[PDB]
Amino acid sequence: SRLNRESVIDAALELLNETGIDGLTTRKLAQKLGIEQPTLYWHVKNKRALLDALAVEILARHHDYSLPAAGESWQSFLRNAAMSFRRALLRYRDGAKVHLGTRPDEKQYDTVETQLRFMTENGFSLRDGLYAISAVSHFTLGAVLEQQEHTAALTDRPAAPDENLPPLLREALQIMDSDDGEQAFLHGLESLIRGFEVQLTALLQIV
Amino acid sequence: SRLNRESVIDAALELLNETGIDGLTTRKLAQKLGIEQPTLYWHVKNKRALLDALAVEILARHHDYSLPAAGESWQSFLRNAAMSFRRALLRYRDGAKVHLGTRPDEKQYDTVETQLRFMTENGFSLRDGLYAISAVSHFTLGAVLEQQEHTAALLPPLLREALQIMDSDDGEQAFLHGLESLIRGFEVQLTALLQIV
Ligand SMILES: C[C@H]1c2cccc(O)c2C(=O)C2=C(O)[C@]3(O)C(=O)C(C(N)=O)=C(O)[C@@H](N(C)C)[C@@H]3[C@@H](O)[C@@H]21
Ligand SMILES: [Cl-]
Ligand SMILES: [Cl-]
Ligand SMILES: [Cl-]
Ligand SMILES: [Cl-]
Ligand SMILES: [Cl-]
Ligand SMILES: [Cl-]
Ligand SMILES: [Cl-]
Ligand SMILES: [Cl-]
Ligand SMILES: [Cl-]
Ligand SMILES: [Cl-]
Ligand SMILES: [Mg+2]
Repeated sequence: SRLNRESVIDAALELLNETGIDGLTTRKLAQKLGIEQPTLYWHVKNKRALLDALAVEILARHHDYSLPAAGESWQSFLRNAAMSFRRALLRYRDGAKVHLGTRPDEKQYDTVETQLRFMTENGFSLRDGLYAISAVSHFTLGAVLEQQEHTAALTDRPAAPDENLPPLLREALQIMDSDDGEQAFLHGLESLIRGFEVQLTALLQIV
Repeated sequence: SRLNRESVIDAALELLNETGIDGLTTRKLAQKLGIEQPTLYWHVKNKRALLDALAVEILARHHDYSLPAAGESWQSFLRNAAMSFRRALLRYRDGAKVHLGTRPDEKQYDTVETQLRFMTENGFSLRDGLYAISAVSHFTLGAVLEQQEHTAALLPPLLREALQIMDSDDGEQAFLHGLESLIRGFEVQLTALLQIV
């Protein structure tokens, strides 16, 4: 079939949902596109190049709240960006692991520049602006990776017998498995934003 | 060599530092222990069983702050536990990746129960206590994973100055700053009770 960049990325993302990141190979991608391996090689050098392109493409296509709206608060921007980032990572099987090996992308640098500009215009030092954006990224990626890797582990092993669990852990596992982590994620996200605001408003005061 | 659980884990952790998690295989572990693969199989069924055990044993060996001190505040306990957890994950190559997706083991049940109970004794519902602990875990894992990926790997104006600041250390500054933000947010939520906040 067609081997323009867009068609190859489309095929590879479909293959990722079929196999997961560990099972995704250039050999399987060639099969899916109906070509020989040295044909594919002209388009796609190796698995690493393929993953770098998927990582960038997943955010380009599906992370559509990367920029603040006109007049938006920095609180609302971090909340909206975090929810978008999390949705984008959950959209594909092992998506967060695909992201975790992104390369530098010039277009992602212009976006982070706009986000750091926005934070500093709203009163953040460059340091505190970067720390806030980083913490939101770290928290969000950590929450998604724990959801996706736990799913991936239920593919291989089981989950331990319920009847030796102490009571609060039993109830905690009931709560953490009652959704895809969304309630926990949204609650932690409010805690993180409010922490940042207490720090911003403190200026040089002991806090 | 010797294939008691402890010797196998010792060998697998040494191998992890050599290869990383993707490169860690039962075949390479058999080589390191000087045995054939079907000997290893008697002791270690597969990579998933090995990774599950390493996640547990890394914390048993190196996570020294899993329980509150006598009289400690929940704020100080979360801070101390998060710093310990991060140090434990940084001790081995791809340590965070080893942890991801695991759930508490039966050997950890008493510890993690005491952590949950401790939060409830300090005014949190089990749910809100779990939400706090989970946020700390997710933030710490994310921060370590980004530091371990930068190791594995190794501009606009504000970003350039930000990269100077980020790479003047390992990640510890950004980590500890975010951790204070998360703790303070949990406190603002706890102290609000049923007030709009
Ligand atoms: C309560 C645990 C839990 C409950 C429900 C689902 C889960 O996935 C977990 C965990 O995975 C926890 C950990 O891994 C700990 O790191 C964990 O296992 C642990 C420990 N063994 O001392 C910690 O220190 C905890 N943390 C870093 C402060 C944390 C546990 O609190 C949770
Ligand atoms: Cl073509
Ligand atoms: Cl194209
Ligand atoms: Cl689609
Ligand atoms: Cl491949
Ligand atoms: Cl707003
Ligand atoms: Cl032996
Ligand atoms: Cl032993
Ligand atoms: Cl293997
Ligand atoms: Cl204290
Ligand atoms: Cl109890
Ligand atoms: Mg865990």
